[PDB]
Amino acid sequence: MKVRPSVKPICEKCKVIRRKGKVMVICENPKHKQKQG
Amino acid sequence: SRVGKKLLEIPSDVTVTLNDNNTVAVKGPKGELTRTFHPDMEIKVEDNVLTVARPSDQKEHRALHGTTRSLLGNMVEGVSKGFERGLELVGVGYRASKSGNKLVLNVGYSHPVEIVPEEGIEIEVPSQTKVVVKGTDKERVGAIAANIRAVRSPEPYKGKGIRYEGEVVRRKEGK
Amino acid sequence: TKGILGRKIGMTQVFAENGDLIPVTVIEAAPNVVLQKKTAENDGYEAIQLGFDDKREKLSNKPEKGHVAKAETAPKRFVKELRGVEMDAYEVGQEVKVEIFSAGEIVDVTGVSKGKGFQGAIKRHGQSRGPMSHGSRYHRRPGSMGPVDPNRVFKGKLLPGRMGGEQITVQNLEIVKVDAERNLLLIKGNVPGAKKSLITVKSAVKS
Amino acid sequence: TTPMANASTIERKWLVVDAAGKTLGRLSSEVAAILRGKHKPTYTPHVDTGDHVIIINAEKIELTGKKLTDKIYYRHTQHPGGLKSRTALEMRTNYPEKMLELAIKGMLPKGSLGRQMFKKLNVYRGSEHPHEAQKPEVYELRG
RNA sequence: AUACGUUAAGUGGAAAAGGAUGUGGAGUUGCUUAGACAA
RNA sequence: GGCACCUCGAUGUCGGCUCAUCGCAUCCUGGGGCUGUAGUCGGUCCCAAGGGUUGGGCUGUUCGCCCAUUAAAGCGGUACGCGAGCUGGGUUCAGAACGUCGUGAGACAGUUCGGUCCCUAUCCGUCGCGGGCGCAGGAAAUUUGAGAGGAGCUGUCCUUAG
RNA sequence: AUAAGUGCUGAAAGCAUCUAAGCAUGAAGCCCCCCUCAAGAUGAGAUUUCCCAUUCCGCAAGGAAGUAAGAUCCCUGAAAG
Ligand SMILES: O=C(N[C@H](CO)[C@H](O)c1ccc([N+](=O)[O-])cc1)C(Cl)Cl
Ligand SMILES: [K+]
Ligand SMILES: [K+]
Ligand SMILES: [K+]
Ligand SMILES: [K+]
Ligand SMILES: [K+]
Ligand SMILES: [K+]
Ligand SMILES: [K+]
Ligand SMILES: [Mg+2]
Ligand SMILES: [Mg+2]
Ligand SMILES: [Mg+2]
Ligand SMILES: [Mg+2]
Ligand SMILES: [Mg+2]
Ligand SMILES: [Mg+2]
Ligand SMILES: [Mg+2]
Ligand SMILES: [Mg+2]
Ligand SMILES: [Mg+2]
Ligand SMILES: [Mg+2]
Ligand SMILES: [Mg+2]
Ligand SMILES: [Mg+2]
Ligand SMILES: [Mg+2]
Ligand SMILES: [Mg+2]
Ligand SMILES: [Mg+2]
Ligand SMILES: [Mg+2]
Ligand SMILES: [Zn+2]
Repeated sequence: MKVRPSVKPICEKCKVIRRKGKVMVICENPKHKQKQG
Repeated sequence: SRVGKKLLEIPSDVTVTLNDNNTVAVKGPKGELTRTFHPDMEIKVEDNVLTVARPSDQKEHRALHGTTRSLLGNMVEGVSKGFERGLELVGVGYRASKSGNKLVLNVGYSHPVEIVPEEGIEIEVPSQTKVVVKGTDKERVGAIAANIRAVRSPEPYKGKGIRYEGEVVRRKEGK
Repeated sequence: TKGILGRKIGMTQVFAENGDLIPVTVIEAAPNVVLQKKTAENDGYEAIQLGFDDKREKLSNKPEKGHVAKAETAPKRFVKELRGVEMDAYEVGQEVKVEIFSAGEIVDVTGVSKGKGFQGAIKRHGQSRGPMSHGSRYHRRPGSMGPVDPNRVFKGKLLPGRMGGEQITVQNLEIVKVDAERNLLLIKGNVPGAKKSLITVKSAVKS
Repeated sequence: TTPMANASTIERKWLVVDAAGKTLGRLSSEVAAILRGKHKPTYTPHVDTGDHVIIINAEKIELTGKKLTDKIYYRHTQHPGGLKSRTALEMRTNYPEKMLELAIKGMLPKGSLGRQMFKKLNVYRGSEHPHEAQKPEVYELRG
């Protein structure tokens, strides 16, 4: 998990979602998992 | 809601009863499932076709409409055909065995891991390397299968662990 | 839960079968009597009230005499309740003897610790002294009362005061021997209190 | 010439308020006013002119938003680091009578008379109360 | 209180670059029953 | 550091000792994601403040370096916490001396040796211990627990298994 | 019961998605469990047992006086101080 203010797609397969009023990126690549914080 | 608007054909062998407070009971050859839905949704049964209707195009309703429709479809499919989830034990010395109603997992821990299924769920072990979770409720079949997989989730250097049948485990090269 | 009231006689020692030397406390517990059964209906909780140690009639009063009348016993010096016991096992007037316990059984022992009177912060709270030389005029004092900012001392600044005379439980002591004839428990180790003080011996809560 | 109520003149009714499905604060503000006697034209600031209030079904009080999880009831024991906390959910489940009492106490006058006014409040978890003898009338909240 | 909207953050009741299928109102524009978009 | 707003009819100043208490930006221990994570180790980020977080050599020191440990040897606040609690080595009176500057008296964030640390606690506060009245009769016991405090750490070895 | 985390089922958005509805799991931490104090908890609680309705004024209200159960003064002391 990357916990950072800037959550963005790192690749084309990255998908921005929202859980519990928090912006996140999910991807098949686990390195690209991001949560805004 | 494309999903919500879709019409649900009820098989001849399944009876859907609508009770007070939007509680739907679905009976079929494999058992009975009861579930309460949100009051706003309008669940109609006309000529063996179940239809779901949303009161308004409010965000909540559009979401609820699709969910209610999908859950009712899962209930009808569950009591007729049932739901089955298949797990594959990958590993040297990794074996599953059924002891009465309990699933016993030997997955390279110092002790065997026992899992007791909840009511309405059957665990089959057709081979020492294959476990099949069967049941009527899709959620429960999924929850138990996840419980089993969690005992030793698949690792990436050799893909060893419990996996879903057909699961593409991400693999990393070691040395 | 099991339990009994006794007096602390003192300490001695016992050689075990393997030849180890065990220090023991001797507790004399002449048969306790169930004076009252408290129930969830009447009292709001379940307990038996054990009476121990027959008092002289002169030293008793009319309230005491009437209270022990149902149990059909003499007035008792020490009265204590046990909770978490099986209510159906006991009846009012029933004797509770030392042979409820057996050798090897694990018990908790409650007593009032020995009084030490007014004690300083070194003894009472285990605090360190200041230096005894090197110009020091700080030996057995209790340390800074705290920081400036509050304009007050916080609660729990530990100070001199009356030490001991407090209820103490020592947990997980072993019964070494039960002398039913002499009404004795021999318990491994040491327990709170002066000789002749009231000791409650209960089955261990963590067992 | 302005009349003043006193201990001789004052006559206190007993009122039952059902808390079931009521918003904590909205119920509390009305009850606080009744305990003070603001609904009586003989209202006098320096005496307790109010009515007794029984609250039943205190466990069924409602909170809007995410207040069940997020509203925190703090207290301090006056010992260092002695801040204790309970959520509103924890209060409603385990201490529903305290929850209503805390809401109402904070809306009553502070001081001797305000403390006296609070003594006429009686809050109960379930449907029943033991004040049949006081012959309490039902009171619907105006809202 | 009244009327019509907005907010779901206790935002209201501290704080920026920047980040984001939050949600309301406008407007422009590509493609689409000669079958789009998703599957 | 800037500013000069409280205090010059006095708000004692470094370090140590005694006693802690709080924050979390976490040193250890607990739970995790990612890893250029094979394992054993680690790196990095997330949750977490419950408890824990060493004895010495040198120096007035803080700090730092070093020795030897430790699961770890956290970082900060509290008048750089705490001198009506202690110390008084340093700084910062009067003596003396060196280097240096000054014609000189003298002077020096240069150094050196020596140099008085007062107070019977009124109030709040803190720790103990009594007396009074209350608690719709007067008593003797046994109690429920609203509420409060305490405790909360962790190593190594064997086995699983070479 | 939760945190981070991991999910299950699931639409909004034919798919996907731990979340919107719904259902789980999960920390030395939170609340208990363990130890101690505790009804001045004036919201002064409960249980068991004891005493028992006395004599006077005073129109009553109330006050006064002997006592009951019980306790104390005083005395012998220590396991207490
Ligand atoms: O001068 C004194 N203190 C003053 C207040 O009057 C003040 O507290 C102070 C203390 C130290 C200081 N210094 O170290 O430079 C300056 C002022 C007396 Cl305690 Cl001697
Ligand atoms: K706010
Ligand atoms: K000054
Ligand atoms: K901590
Ligand atoms: K001093
Ligand atoms: K001072
Ligand atoms: K004062
Ligand atoms: K009482
Ligand atoms: Mg970046
Ligand atoms: Mg020392
Ligand atoms: Mg001395
Ligand atoms: Mg203050
Ligand atoms: Mg705010
Ligand atoms: Mg400054
Ligand atoms: Mg100026
Ligand atoms: Mg002055
Ligand atoms: Mg943190
Ligand atoms: Mg200081
Ligand atoms: Mg001081
Ligand atoms: Mg010269
Ligand atoms: Mg100078
Ligand atoms: Mg409590
Ligand atoms: Mg209090
Ligand atoms: Mg009482
Ligand atoms: Zn990606």
